[PDB]
Amino acid sequence: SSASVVFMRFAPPGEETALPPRRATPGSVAYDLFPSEEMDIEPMGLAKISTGYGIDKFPDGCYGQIVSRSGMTWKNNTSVPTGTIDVDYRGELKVILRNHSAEKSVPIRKGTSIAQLIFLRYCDVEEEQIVYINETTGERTIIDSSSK
Amino acid sequence: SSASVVFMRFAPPGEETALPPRRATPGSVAYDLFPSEEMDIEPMGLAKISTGYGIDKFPDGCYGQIVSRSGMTWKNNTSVPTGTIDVDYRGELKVILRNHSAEKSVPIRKGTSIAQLIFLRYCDVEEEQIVYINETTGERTIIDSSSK
Amino acid sequence: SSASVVFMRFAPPGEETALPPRRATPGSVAYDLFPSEEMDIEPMGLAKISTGYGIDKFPDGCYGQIVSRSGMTWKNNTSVPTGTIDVDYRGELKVILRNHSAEKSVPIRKGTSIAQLIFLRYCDVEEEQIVYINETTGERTIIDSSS
Repeated sequence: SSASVVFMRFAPPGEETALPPRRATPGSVAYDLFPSEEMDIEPMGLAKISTGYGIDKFPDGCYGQIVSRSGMTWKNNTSVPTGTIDVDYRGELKVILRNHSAEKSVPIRKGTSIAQLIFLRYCDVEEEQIVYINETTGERTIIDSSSK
Repeated sequence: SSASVVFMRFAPPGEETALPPRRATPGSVAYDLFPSEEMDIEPMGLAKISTGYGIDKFPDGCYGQIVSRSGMTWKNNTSVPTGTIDVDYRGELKVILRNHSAEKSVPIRKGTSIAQLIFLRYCDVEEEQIVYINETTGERTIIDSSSK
Repeated sequence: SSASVVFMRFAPPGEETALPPRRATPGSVAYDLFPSEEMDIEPMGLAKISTGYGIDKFPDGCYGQIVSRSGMTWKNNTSVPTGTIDVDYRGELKVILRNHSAEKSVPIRKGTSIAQLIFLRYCDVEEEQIVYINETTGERTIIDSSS
């Protein structure tokens, strides 16, 4: 279970949907994400693209980070401004994609990947304290504290 | 100590300050960050927003990465262009926020989160080497090496 | 092996190249990257800057993430829109840098860092399964799986 992922398909079986998150090969860090629908992102535009899938099970100690693909960033003048997926998120992954071109539109197509997903190890903090420190004496005052 | 964090409050107790860093849900991988002061980020503007807090103690094997919130990115046409917090950083966390709108200003308000902070596991490299590969033999030549 | 990195220098010894990747302080989580050549990034421009180095060996369970430098971002109105370095990449690291200024050009200079590189712990997925879950009853149907 330590290195296993379960993706949740939103569309009922039998219905046309996006290509599933596909391992990027050659390579080992990313999954390619695909769009459910086709569109053209206008110059300076910001799009929210549905991928047809959610993460049902994350690998242990990992959350998901949606990142831009190098090719499209350079070729289509794009970026992925946000992409932090919490371990409790059950909804459908949606890629936020910005077109930085003042002249060209970005083609979003069924069989072509729009972004990558990486499973990064993070710390799920168990203990937290908020402290105020006297800048002259070094004396500490606990503001508040909590356990998870 | 392995999963514990200590935040340092810059404002004395009883003084006006930003809401403290806080995880919104039990599935939250990131702490929500809040502004100390209210402002309006002009179109195309880049702001450095004070959060009222610093990190006094990091969890073991982790560093702080400030990332954009999805809501704030989509609703206000924003991005967080930088946010690497080194384990030796002793100052107040400041969020760098870009407003991509050519027409609308971004409202920065006291009770509304501007970004989030993740504690990511990184490798604190102990041994490093620069190598040159001889192009006739394939023989590796150590240029330099260092220990931490 | 667990906490060791090997950088590969592309330029021959004796030839002038970029300053090597280096951590600024003992508290640095990232290596400062430097450019092989000098250039000026025009307003609204997107540049692909060669660093003179590649990663020959990654630390165990790590990949390379190129991220923006704080002073460089705030001072020169820049960003690093991409920077995922897969563990199988042996080529030269190239920093993708966007100039957001509509008026000022960005000076790229030999001794000045353009970005930084972090070695982040990731999961190299061994098993993947795509499943359809009924909302009625939590009944699961494996659509596809791979190892």
